[PDB]
Amino acid sequence: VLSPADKTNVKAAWGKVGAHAGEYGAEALERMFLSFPTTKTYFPHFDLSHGSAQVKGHGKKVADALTNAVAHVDDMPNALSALSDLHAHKLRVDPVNFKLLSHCLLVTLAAHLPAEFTPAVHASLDKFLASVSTVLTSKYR
Amino acid sequence: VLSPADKTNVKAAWGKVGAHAGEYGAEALERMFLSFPTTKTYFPHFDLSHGSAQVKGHGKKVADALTNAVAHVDDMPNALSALSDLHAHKLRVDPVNFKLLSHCLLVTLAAHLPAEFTPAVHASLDKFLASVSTVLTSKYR
Amino acid sequence: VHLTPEEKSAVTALWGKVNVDEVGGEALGRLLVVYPWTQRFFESFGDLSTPDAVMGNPKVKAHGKKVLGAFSDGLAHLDNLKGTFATLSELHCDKLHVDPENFRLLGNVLVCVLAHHFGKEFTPPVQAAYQKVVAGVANALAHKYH
Amino acid sequence: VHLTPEEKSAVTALWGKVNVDEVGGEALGRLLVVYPWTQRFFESFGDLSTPDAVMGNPKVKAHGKKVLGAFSDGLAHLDNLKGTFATLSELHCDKLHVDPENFRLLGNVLVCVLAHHFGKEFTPPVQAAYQKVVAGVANALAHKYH
Ligand code: HEM
Ligand code: HEM
Ligand code: HEM
Ligand code: HEM
Ligand SMILES: *Cc1ccc([C@@H]2CCCCO2)o1
Ligand SMILES: *Cc1ccc([C@@H]2CCCCO2)o1
Repeated sequence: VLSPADKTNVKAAWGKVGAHAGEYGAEALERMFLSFPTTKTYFPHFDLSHGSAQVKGHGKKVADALTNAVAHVDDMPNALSALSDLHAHKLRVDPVNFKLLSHCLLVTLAAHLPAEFTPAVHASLDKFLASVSTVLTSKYR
Repeated sequence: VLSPADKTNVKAAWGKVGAHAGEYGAEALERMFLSFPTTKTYFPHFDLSHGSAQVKGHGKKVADALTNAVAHVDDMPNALSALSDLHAHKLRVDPVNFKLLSHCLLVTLAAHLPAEFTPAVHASLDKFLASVSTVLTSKYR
Repeated sequence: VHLTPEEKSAVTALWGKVNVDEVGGEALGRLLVVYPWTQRFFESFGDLSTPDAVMGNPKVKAHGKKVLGAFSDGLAHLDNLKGTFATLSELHCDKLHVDPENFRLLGNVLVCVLAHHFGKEFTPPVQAAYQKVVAGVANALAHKYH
Repeated sequence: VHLTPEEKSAVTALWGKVNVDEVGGEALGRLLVVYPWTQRFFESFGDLSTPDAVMGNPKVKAHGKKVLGAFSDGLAHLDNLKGTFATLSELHCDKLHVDPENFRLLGNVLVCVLAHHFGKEFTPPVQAAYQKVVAGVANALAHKYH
């Protein structure tokens, strides 16, 4: 459960992504695919080579979804319903993979935004990503 | 995230607990302490002997809180604020222990209410107890 | 993979009354229902789209029977769980890439099913003995991850 | 764990630049901040009441330095992590009863701290190499459970 401080920490730190949305999201996926090869089995139809255009464009959709979640942090089940239908109903992604991608998003933020990634902000971003992960893996309609 | 069917299932099954709340609460605590003895260290000054009046009284506190959570299934962070204060801020309970007690509550319910403990209701009760555990282990002020 | 002498006697006595034809399918079915991502590992099994479809699926019942046979094999060799499950560990870890948390989940689903069938007979001491069994099975199935 | 010779060189190069006075205390500190229940294992460390207090706590910094030294020792013995960590595993499992999921959390917090310190030098391939190390260490620390 996000505190009022959690929400303002996430808004400040994620707001620094800006035009780097596709870059950072792509990098987070690339980190995930290289570090945890089993995650690749959800993307068999993808070109997953490095610098793949498909991975980069997908990285942008991931980032933009997170931006939308930051903006709807108080009604994420409502705002993320389409993504829950995809990841929970249709893809049946094992929740462990959401922990792996969440970790890789934190690593990417730490590597690019060292001034933002303080210990309290690290804790809020972790809870935020856990909350997004819970919505996308629950069948609630 | 709880679906409407989840809320319907939880309310109907927990409704059947009724006057047995303290009894089932105490049973679930004793199943936890015996099955997972490390959980006893959160209660260093308790009488945890079998049938102890203290565990009886505590099980009643647990069960009543769950009844309260069932009544506020759409308002659980507000409703459970004081319990989050206790379990997350002060006691700092490791979330693995909430999984253990949640499993022992399901075991207790299945042992006592077989007709009610259908696969769908089992699934809904699991999500509900996961939701309760999330609230109680998060610092959201 | 180490119960007390008394815990072994308790698990053995209870398991003699377990319906070997039903409990496995019930446990596998509830796994697929309660933890729905696990359905992804069973694409070929047919209709898994509703609880009733899962629990009534003959391929689910049949496979659950094989699962429960493997638990029986472990219960007959409680001090050598690693060796009893070594081949299944290769299958589940090297080949299928099942995350070991799912082993723990199925173990606890089985405990719920035992509780469901036996009621008050599934006492807290009996449960605690079985928690050691299913933890040991899950650890053994995960041995190729270790 | 098996690093390629390319991965081994990249890991070793980066680890040689690690500030051994700070990196370990930052990883342990972040563990206690991001996963507050882990503070229950450190009652005698004094003030853990706020993030600034945790990170600046001299007992946290000193103990984090020991942690980092355990990772350095693992790095120097990738071919026998179980032997290198047998004493520590006995300590963490049989005595402290640390849940093994927390071993993995700390390893990944360490990864975040390396990312934080080295920025773009902590490339995805460098991270993948380090993920093999921390998983190896976490597994070795958990061995006495297995
Ligand atoms: C923070 C967590 C996540 C977010 C915000 C997220 C967001 C998204 C978005 C926005 C899409 C595109 C939907 C569309 O526009 O049609 C998508 C698709 C997809 N996601 Fe994720 N996702 C997350 C976690 C995961 C994880 C952990 C996995 C598996 C390891 C995964 C597997 C997939 C797959 C396979 C697709 C479909 C790709 C395709 O065929 O087009 N997702 N996700
Ligand atoms: C469904 C999950 C849980 C519920 C509903 C719950 C509810 C409660 C309630 C109502 C109280 C009494 C509060 C008061 O007297 O003001 C309490 C106290 C307490 N709980 Fe829980 N709790 C849960 C999980 C856990 C777990 C898993 C642990 C540890 C393994 C735990 C450890 C404690 C402790 C140490 C106390 C204080 C006992 C004392 O010293 O008086 N709780 N909880
Ligand atoms: C934890 C206790 C478990 C036991 C004792 C067990 C036992 C078994 C057994 C005996 C087989 C048949 C192997 C053969 O005949 O060659 C099997 C196959 C299989 N298991 Fe499990 N298993 C367990 C957990 C799991 C879990 C948690 C999952 C996934 C969530 C899983 C996924 C599978 C799959 C996909 C197969 C192959 C099914 C097929 O024929 O397509 N297992 N398991
Ligand atoms: C996963 C990698 C870990 C490594 C490499 C590691 C390393 C170490 C080392 C070198 C020591 C000192 C041993 C001694 O002084 O004899 C130690 C002690 C300790 N560790 Fe860890 N540790 C890890 C995980 C954890 C975790 C996750 C926790 C708890 C959440 C924990 C709790 C403790 C405690 C309580 C002590 C004793 C501190 C004291 O002296 O009071 N450890 N660890
Ligand atoms: C702290 C926390 C974990 C999960 C959540 C919920 C999930 C459902 C949507 C809103 O946040 O909060
Ligand atoms: C499915 C799910 C996990 C946690 C939740 C939230 C927690 C906070 C408020 C009530 O449900 O839902």
